[PDB]
Amino acid sequence: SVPAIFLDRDGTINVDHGYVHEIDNFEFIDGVIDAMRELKKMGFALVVVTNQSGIARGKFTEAQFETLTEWMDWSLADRDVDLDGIYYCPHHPQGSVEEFRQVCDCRKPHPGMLLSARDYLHIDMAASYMVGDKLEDMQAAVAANVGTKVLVRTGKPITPEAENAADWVLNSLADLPQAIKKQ
Ligand SMILES: [Mg+2]
Ligand SMILES: [Zn+2]
Repeated sequence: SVPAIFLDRDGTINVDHGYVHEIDNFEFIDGVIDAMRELKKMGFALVVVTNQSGIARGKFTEAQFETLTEWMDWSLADRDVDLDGIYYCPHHPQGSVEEFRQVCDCRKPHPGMLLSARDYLHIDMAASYMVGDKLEDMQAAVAANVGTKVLVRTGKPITPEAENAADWVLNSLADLPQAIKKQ
């Protein structure tokens, strides 16, 4: 029913400084808020799908993630970017925090989060995009039938394996609207 842009968070929306969990260490990457507003204007739903194993690691709590996520959601809404959904996976099989220690269906490369978003927001997966900086993001997208897999260079220098699983490689999410328009 609606096309969406699925978005990784660290390395794609914010600079990945290391288990980011505080407002004062959350830096939006150049041009992404403007690009996101334009993607909403084009008609795309926007959905964040982020692995946050820092929670399972005990680096920060689900409460602190919630606080930072609320701050981010407000900051975007206030600049006219209303996110359609925000999904996150706090688990890790070796988690030190018992509550979050498990294999799950939501940890990318597993496509769980994308499937839930799909069912909840009625998303046309074939008309959608996944944007992220890691192999795991592109593997979750292929499992979820996302039409275009986009890798960005704003986080981790990509690996050849992440490149192989992607359809496009862009410098940044900032460049996605133009890249889509040229289609
Ligand atoms: Mg990332
Ligand atoms: Zn999970």
